Amino acid sequence: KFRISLGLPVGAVMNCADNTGAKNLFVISVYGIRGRLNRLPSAGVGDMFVCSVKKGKPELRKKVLQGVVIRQRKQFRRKDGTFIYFEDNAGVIVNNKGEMKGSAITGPVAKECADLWPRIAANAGSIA
Amino acid sequence: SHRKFSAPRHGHMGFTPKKRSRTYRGRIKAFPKDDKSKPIHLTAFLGYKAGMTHIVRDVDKPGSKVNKKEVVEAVTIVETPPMVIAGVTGYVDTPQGPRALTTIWAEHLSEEARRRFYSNWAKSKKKAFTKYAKKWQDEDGKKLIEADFAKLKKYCSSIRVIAHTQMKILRRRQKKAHLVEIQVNGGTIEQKVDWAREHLEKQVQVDTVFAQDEMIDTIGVTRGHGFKGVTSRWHTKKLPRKTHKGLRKVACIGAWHPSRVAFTVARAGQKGFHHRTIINNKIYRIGKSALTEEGKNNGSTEFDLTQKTITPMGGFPRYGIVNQDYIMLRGAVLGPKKRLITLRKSLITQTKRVAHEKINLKWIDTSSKTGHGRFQTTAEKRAFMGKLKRDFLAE
RNA sequence: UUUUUUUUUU
RNA sequence: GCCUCGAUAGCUCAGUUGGGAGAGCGUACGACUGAAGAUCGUAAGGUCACCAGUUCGAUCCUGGUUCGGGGCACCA
RNA sequence: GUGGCAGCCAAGCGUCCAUAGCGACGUUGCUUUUUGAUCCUUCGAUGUCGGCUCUUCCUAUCAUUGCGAAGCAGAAUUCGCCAAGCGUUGGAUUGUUCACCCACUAAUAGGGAACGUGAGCUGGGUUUAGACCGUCGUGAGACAGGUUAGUUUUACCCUACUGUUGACUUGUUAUUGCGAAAGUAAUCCUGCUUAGUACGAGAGGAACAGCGGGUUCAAACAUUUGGUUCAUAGACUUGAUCGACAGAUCAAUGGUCUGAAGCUACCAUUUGAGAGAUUAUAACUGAACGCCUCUAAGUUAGAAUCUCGCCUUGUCAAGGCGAAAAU
RNA sequence: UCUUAAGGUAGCCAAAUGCCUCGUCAUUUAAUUGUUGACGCGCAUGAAUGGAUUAACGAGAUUCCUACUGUCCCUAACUAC
RNA sequence: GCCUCUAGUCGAUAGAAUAAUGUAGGUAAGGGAAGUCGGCAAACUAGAUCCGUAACUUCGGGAAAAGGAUUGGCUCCAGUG
RNA sequence: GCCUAACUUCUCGCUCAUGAGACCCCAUAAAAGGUGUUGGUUGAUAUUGACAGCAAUCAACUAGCCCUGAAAAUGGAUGGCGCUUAAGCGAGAGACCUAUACUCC
RNA sequence: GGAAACUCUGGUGGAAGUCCGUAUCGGUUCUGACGUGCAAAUCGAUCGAUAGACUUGGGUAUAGGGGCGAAAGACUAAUCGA
RNA sequence: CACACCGCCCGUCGCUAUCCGGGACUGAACUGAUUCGAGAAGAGUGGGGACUGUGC
Repeated sequence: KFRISLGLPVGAVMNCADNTGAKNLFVISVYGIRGRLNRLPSAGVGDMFVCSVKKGKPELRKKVLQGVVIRQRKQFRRKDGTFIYFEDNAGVIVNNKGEMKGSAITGPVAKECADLWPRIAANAGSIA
Repeated sequence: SHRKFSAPRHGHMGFTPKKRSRTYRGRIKAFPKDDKSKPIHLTAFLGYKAGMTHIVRDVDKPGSKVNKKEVVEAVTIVETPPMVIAGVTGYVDTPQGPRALTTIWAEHLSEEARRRFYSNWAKSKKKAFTKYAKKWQDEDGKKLIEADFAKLKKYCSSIRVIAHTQMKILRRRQKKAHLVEIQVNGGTIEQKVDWAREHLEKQVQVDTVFAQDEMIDTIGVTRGHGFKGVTSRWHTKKLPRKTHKGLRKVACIGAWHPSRVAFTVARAGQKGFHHRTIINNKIYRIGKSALTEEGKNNGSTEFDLTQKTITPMGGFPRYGIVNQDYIMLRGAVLGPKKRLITLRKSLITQTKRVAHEKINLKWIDTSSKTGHGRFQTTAEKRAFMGKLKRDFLAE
């Protein structure tokens, strides 16, 4: 994956775009980040992160889970020189190996995330 | 007491002191190692940073996610009109370093080359090289010049040609030319001296110095910003909003002992206008002068057939029109527009794939860089927008 | 004047 | 982490220069009663937390491991 | 002393086996990041905790480079050597240093610099005067017991440091150069392939080379995307004024929308690398010591170390040293 | 059983009052020396030295949710002086 | 509050320029307290008409609770002496 | 030896340390180690040929110098430079230098 | 509306140490400005009250171990645990 | 009371089982209504007029 602008620092709340029953995803940490002093870990489309459900089914709340970012509002540059962004920040709950807990995704999925995660691409309806 | 949490120091202490460059022209601090076997060639050139644009190219990078795909890349145009060889100088090794042995100037020096020796050329009598010129047509002067050539051939281990830019052909305000010593690589010392002598008073084109898809270095002075505080000069963390006496500062500038401020602490001062040497800038195109038939359409490619020159719609902002030969470098170049850039051949033996990658331009943007350009040519603009009240009243 | 208790089933 | 204290039968507690592992509850049986409960008697309950050492001889004394319980632990 | 750290002998542990790794009973040291002891300096005053910010230094080495040893068949792990070049994070509670937990990570090493750093900040704590509670006191009042509110002054001087001019001396004016000396920079990781190979009961599970990318750091730059608008640029609009329309003005930038230019963002883009001598170590030849032996003489390979290159400065007092032009 | 003039009653509580202490359990959080609710042999709570509540009110002390945001990630630009 | 009429003022040492630091104003992509002892500071809310309004309560309040819709110009219609 | 007035003066040894050592108080070092080298002690074997391989040797001790034990924070201290048949360590010899001391004026 | 007790609805009225807010009186936070100041206590924004236990002029009374105090040892002419 | 007063019998406390209540937590879940905001699709109307019959 090429570098893209990150727009979801720790503490962000994104929509849960799958059918697991969760409605919110609160970014706790981002995988692969060894930051610097006073720098918030940030995530962009196609990034796995540690999250917790703030609103949703009680069985999914009050516990630490993993999610993957599928859409972001922060515009990012593709290698063809285009600048693209979505209407909302969205993510999907996954396990530690990339398997998606749910089975369907509402809305499009970024090409950057689809290329990295085959299962998410499979469950996605549209790919943007 | 140790600092609680570690953090790298702010800035590179090997680029200090952050002072204004001693000279406006970039100084070549090192030339490529000379290999006697290769053909005689120049190792540097002088150009002007005209402006930036972006291009579309097909990428040939096996294993990459953009293999056989089209990508958009930013490029910089450096106008490089041919230079004139005005002299020959050589250097002899001594226990304290190389030392210039002698300099032989061409018989006829251009007025703009001679201007460089002046601060008030217009007010002066323009007597520079007047007596030297006569030596070329004198019995004793010819003997002295021949002896100087013999000395260069016999004692020197490095040969440089003094070259100067030509300023009249640009049709701009400045007329004083820039002189520069460029080392000659290839062939023995005798061959180098003969080659320089033949090329005295002659023009050298940039395409004879640089090839396409070649990595070069840019030497010059960066863009100036004047006196600046630490937050901008060194990029230190801003202090809290509640700070009395200012927050764009460094809180602690040293410990009690040593009882002095160290040179490694961030302080306010000059920012920008620093001498720099950036290496590994890839050449994407060497375009010919737009005033010649070959360069009549130096802004088009093999796949974009529109007849257009490199100059964008409305000219290069704050620079002018690029009508001479130019080099299209990839990415950013130091200095502002109009800045004089010294191009140097790479000292490194390039081995990475990017060095040998072949660049294939598919399209070059020539839309106006003032505002948000919507058209690539004035003809296209007029064709799209139709006919205006001005044209109606012209009819 | 003081005077509390009495295992389970049969 | 440091000062320590203790570890004994299914459970709870005694005990020793160091020279025997006791008591109770609990368990099995017997007596008693029409039959039980209760009560009595017997049988009983243990690697003395584990290891190494010192001793003629250690459950006890010294060191270590485990388990726990009580306390101590900037600063101006 | 206490705290911390490191050794010596081996009784034992380690299935057997004192020394892989430990090491009791004893015993020798080192350090001043603990706390004590003292009272030497300061009471015509050295601003007394912590955090924030920012440098540099030390290693008693957590990670990374090169290695040796295992109770080393490999993710992993342990011991040790040369090694401080370079990193050693985001948070919840607490004033907290500590502590504890959540998460990521190559790793979440320990410390110093007047317990670094208040004319750098803050003022949460401590640490006056107001006030409350508990205990104590006949009482005024006391309490390293708890609680709430409580003014943080001055640099224009010298030096240091940061940048900026710049004279005199080698005649003067410019031009073009050399390198002395000083600075110096890169860092860690992985997706694919190696390979489910090596390996061999399996379970499991690697590496070097190659390709593509990224983290932290650094130096630039504005073509594109983004931000900034007294460009007082264009449009609109509330209230009021100029008799009305039109044109405009004022409301300390009247307000809303768009907004070039310039400046600017890992919020866009570009660039970041080579030798030499060698350390530990592994070896060659080879005695001493007629055998052995990497060592004694002599030889090899050898690293995030060191020196140099590349890169920045180069008003340099044997007034640092050249070429060349006109005088 | 010793003992007082009486031996803390009704209530309330780790409280602005609890040292041990960051008490134990539950609640709030991904994570809590914080909040709230419980427990109470309470170093040292307690009844006009007033106890327990309490609508409305508060430039009073504290915790949380939402909205909001340059407080911050991480800084940038502009104006007046 | 903002603009204006009568009346009164242009008195605040001036000029050039717009570096750093500052004091005072104005904005900021994505996130939204992760900053900090602590949401300190800033931002958010607001006028008027219609609708709707909880626990609790000393029955008076809470209450502008919470929370929705509308709002300009022009041409008309109707009502109110 | 030069800073520094006075010898690179004379004799015999010991020491090589990948920063050795270098002069009262005094400006730290130990237990424990070395098949580095130099001397000694004791006990053995050896020319009726000692050990090694298909003409002296072996073993255990001892004590001089050197080495390991020996880690700290601004860059730094035998006083500095430097010194290696020394300009170091030990035993000595000639001469020489130098006080406000001693003799004389 | 009701058998009664009394209840309900719409108006009128204009109470309160009621509320928002201007003049005014204070002086919460910024721990803002300044801190050899405009100033020996001021300046800006933000704030408390605003028909009463209200804010105020003048005349009068209380004088130092005394006064006066909705109580801070506060004030008593920049002086107050005398 | 009738096992006949050596009768019968009541509460607290302690053990076990079981059912229920209160209860901080703006606790949680399911489901139905209503206001408001957005709003697919069809149908009505006003335009439109690709295409093709003779200005319509």
